[PDB]
Amino acid sequence: KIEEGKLVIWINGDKGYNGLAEVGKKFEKDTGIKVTVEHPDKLEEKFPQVAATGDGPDIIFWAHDRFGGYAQSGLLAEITPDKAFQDKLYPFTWDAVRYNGKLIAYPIAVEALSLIYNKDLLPNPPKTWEEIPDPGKSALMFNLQEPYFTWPLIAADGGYAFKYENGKYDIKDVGVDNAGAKAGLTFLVDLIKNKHMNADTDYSIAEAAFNKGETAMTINGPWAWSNIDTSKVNYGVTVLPTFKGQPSKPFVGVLSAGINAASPNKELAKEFLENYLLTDEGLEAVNKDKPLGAVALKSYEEELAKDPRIAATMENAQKGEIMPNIPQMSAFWYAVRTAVINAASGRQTVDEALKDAQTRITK
Ligand SMILES: OC[C@H]1O[C@H](O[C@H]2[C@H](O)[C@@H](O)[C@@H](O)O[C@@H]2CO)[C@H](O)[C@@H](O)[C@@H]1O
Repeated sequence: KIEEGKLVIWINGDKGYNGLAEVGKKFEKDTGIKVTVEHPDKLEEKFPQVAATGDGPDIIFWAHDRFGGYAQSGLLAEITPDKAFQDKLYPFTWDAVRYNGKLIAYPIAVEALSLIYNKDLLPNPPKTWEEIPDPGKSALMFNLQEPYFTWPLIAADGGYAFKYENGKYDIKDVGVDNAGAKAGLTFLVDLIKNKHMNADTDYSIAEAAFNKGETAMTINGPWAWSNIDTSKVNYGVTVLPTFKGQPSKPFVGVLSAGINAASPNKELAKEFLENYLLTDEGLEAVNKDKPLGAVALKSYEEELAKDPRIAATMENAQKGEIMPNIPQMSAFWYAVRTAVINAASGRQTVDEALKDAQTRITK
């Protein structure tokens, strides 16, 4: 319903929207242009619905994987920073938001899942996945409803999204049905079957458990840290357990800011991002609300790199793989989500599930 003269930003609920709003207020003072920060439910799936008929927000925040599918539908505007601006952010972060030669977004931060453990309850964290299942429910709790959390275990011994080869992603070469993904999932289902974990554990349940001091371990991102801080739990962040000597390989996501192609405030959006958001102060404001992880801007990243928790995020990142941004990621996530959920709940076996996932992605 139009939108000229003001900015409407969409960012997920788990990130620093109040922090981003302080940035909005700084822009506002100087420019006179109102900045509105919203966090709707399932904005990543809702963007395409609204953006298609020239609606929605001016700017959108999300991990880079969804962006390539957005780019291909003609929903994003081309971002055009000069080469001097480009030199401020790490080159690999620019590579993430590069679709078909064109920059479709500004890189903000690098996110990776880590092992979060209660130091008072468990002073020394388990080095392997196989030493977790012990006698009773005594174990870890993490979101099992979102494929993003169980991925690290599945990829650990061989699973892969899309075969990466010669710069291209073999879309017809999906690897969720090999023996590495089958072992990862069988291990997870065995945890559930042997009752050390519940199949309905979601984000909120898992978070509550750890913040209330009911669980000694959990798996989460840099955005989770704020909640644990206020909860007063003595926690440490470290590397993901190994599975059969192989490190867990988490999917590396780059929080990105894309600009709607229907937005009449294209230059206002551009000015907010380069002059206000992507500065030391800009990123500091958002980081205070809920941590971002490893930031794209070198200057602020250099200060942030000595923090022990960021160090662990990075180690997990370099042992993982950057997510593909192509348009086949959307269907990839539904296939894996359905596969993990079915298998854990007893709808079908590990072999049945994964085969179906493969088949639906390779169609
Ligand atoms: O579970 C699949 C889901 O994974 C990623 O979503 C992450 C997101 O990037 C993180 O920043 C954080 O919000 O949590 C999400 C997990 O619920 C992908 O970005 C997303 O496309 C995909 O659906």
